[PDB]
Amino acid sequence: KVFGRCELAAAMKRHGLDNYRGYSLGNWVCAAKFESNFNTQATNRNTDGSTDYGILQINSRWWCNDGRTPGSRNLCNIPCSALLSSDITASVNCAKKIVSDGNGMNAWVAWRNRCKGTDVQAWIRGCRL
Ligand SMILES: [Cl-]
Ligand SMILES: [Cl-]
Ligand code: NA
Repeated sequence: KVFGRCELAAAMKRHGLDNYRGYSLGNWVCAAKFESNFNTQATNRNTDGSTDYGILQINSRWWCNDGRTPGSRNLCNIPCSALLSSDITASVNCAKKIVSDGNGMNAWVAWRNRCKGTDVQAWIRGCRL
């Protein structure tokens, strides 16, 4: 599923990401834009052989199982394919564990490089929330 901007904002808010660990909703929308272009089916292979999955490009080295990332963990206790669902529940629940792990949203490379420190409120401007 390719979400619209305000449609994703609403879904993330319902699932409890607005201000989760102090990260306002626009941070999460911005991260999703630059990680996946709002496409739940996005996948991207990394040099190390791990893969990033879904709307927030959650990586198989630590967070999910894809059966093809040797030595990896599955800290969210989910198949990586669950992160590709049109329902963002699994991705949100896993993102909550990631962002709680010490480094906050810096875990998301595109967030750090493209969202952090910017006017992220722009991402939710005009949305009915
Ligand atoms: Cl594996
Ligand atoms: Cl933080
Ligand atoms: Na894994």
